[PDB]
Amino acid sequence: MAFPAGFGWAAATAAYQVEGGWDADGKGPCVWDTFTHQGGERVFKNQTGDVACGSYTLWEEDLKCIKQLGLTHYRFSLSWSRLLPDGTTGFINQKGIDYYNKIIDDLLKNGVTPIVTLYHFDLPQTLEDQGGWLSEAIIESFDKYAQFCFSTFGDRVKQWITINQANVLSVMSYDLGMFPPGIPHFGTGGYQAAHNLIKAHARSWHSYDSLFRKKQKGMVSLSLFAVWLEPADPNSVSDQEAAKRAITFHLDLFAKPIFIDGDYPEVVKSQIASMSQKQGYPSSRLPEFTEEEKKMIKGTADFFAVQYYTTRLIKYQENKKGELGILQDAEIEFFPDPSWKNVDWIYVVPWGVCKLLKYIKDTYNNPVIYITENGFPQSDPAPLDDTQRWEYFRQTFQELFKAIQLDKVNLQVYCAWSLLDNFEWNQGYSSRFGLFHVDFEDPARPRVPYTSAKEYAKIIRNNGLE
Ligand SMILES: O=[N+]([O-])c1ccc(O[C@@H]2O[C@H](CO)[C@@H](O)[C@H](O)[C@H]2O)cc1
Ligand SMILES: CCCCCCCC/C=C/CCCCCCCC(=O)O
Ligand SMILES: CCCCCCCCCCCCCCCC(=O)O
Ligand SMILES: CCCCCCCCCCCCCCCC(=O)O
Ligand SMILES: *[C@H]1O[C@H](CO)[C@@H](O)[C@H](O)[C@H]1O
Ligand SMILES: [Mg+2]
Ligand SMILES: [Mg+2]
Repeated sequence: MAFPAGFGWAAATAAYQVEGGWDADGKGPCVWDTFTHQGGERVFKNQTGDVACGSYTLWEEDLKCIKQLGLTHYRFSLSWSRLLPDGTTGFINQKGIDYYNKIIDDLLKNGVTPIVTLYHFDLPQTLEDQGGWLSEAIIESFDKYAQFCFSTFGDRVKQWITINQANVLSVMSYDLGMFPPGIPHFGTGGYQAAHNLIKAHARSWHSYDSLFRKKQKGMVSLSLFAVWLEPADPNSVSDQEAAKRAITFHLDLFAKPIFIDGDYPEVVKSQIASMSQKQGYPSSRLPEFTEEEKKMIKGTADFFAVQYYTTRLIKYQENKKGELGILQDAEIEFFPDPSWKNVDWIYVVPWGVCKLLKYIKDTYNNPVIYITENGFPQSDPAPLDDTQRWEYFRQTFQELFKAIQLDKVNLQVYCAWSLLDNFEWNQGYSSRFGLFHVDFEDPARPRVPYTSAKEYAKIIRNNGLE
């Protein structure tokens, strides 16, 4: 199984998950600083990202890890609150700029291509206090931050992700309220946030296109989470339609407007409008894009950035009583096949990624695809000789080769989540996704390879597997 010459082999981190230095060098608070400091068991053992992997202090150690893997690409994110403590360019933290410039320069001198994310679940607290993604004001704040990032780093950075996993963010932060600001708004908050996230992405893309592209010649996208979905009963038409409709709801809701025509999928619009009307709302809970907005949003992605971990089965579930929520709007229930293995919510279903990549090829006119996340967690404490986990990786890579060679999918980058064991949001340090083990009890935060790191380096070196 030889991959295309020039295939990108990457690993990923995110600012709040690895950096620490949460209040170092003038850095402003982000929503996770506030959230984790409030405790109340919203996070495993009230843990925080105050220190995390200490990557703000120990970049050199991450670089060693990157070099040892032989990565061709490295995905990391910029901390908005580190660069602009209040969210705005009224005050620019030069130490923040110097830090990210050092990363970029170090990567490039070692032949590693940076894949840089502007924003990864970590809004400056000030901007959340002004309504976060539920308010229209954030669109301009994000655009200006994007312009600042392009101007500062765009002479060396050519692959950009504007917003990490916008679909999950809208649900977790604003619908379920599992993430900060932590207020549930079942069936309203997610859609209101999604509408603004899509517009802010589009605004930032046009800023890049109109102001930076001619000079810088890079490309810009946003990353999206995708769970592959199959009908629970394969002979049930209602289950067959429900599985397709649930893909449309979680993935195409964002991808269609941005990649196709600047509007939501029709089934999303009709389901939500119809439910909202019977529920007694004067408007659909899904905010409409104006005609000017559709025109702005259409064609605002230079490649398809997707994130895959798992698959689920889907059964139709009629919302007879008009219950409020996204699952109820979609009229679906999800669950795994009892025969599947799992580690946490990650049920190991490798053929899920092949099916997904085929779906993207067929639905989004054969785009360039970067898989910016894929991986497997281990429970803490985790064995260094992680042979079982590595087996799940190998199986996944066989499916990637299959998608490329059989389905002719234009997959160009595979990126493992994560380079490092890190702060796994509400799970804290109890869920270990890293190719490198990190000791969170030792003040030096030493990195040590898992077997997966060694085996993944072999894959990269051979540009494939047997
Ligand atoms: O909140 N409510 O009062 C309320 C809401 C919905 C309702 O009917 C349901 O409407 C859905 C969308 O139109 C149909 O897909 C479904 O088949 C039907 O059972 C009845 C009452
Ligand atoms: C803990 C389980 C998480 C594992 C990921 C699987 C998620 C399954 C969701 C199916 C997509 C259905 C489309 C509607 C989105 C609803 C999102 C939500 O509010 O929960
Ligand atoms: C509001 C519009 C968004 C449409 C719904 C998108 C749903 C995205 C899928 C949610 C999966 C959550 C992943 C986290 C899994 C976990 O670790 O618990
Ligand atoms: C949550 C109660 C608010 C007090 C009621 C005044 C606001 C009425 C207008 C909103 C109508 C939609 C209510 C949701 C109905 C439902 O989910 O079934
Ligand atoms: C992608 O998924 C990983 C694992 O859940 C998470 O830690 C990242 O922050 C997210 O972008
Ligand atoms: Mg709403
Ligand atoms: Mg990404």
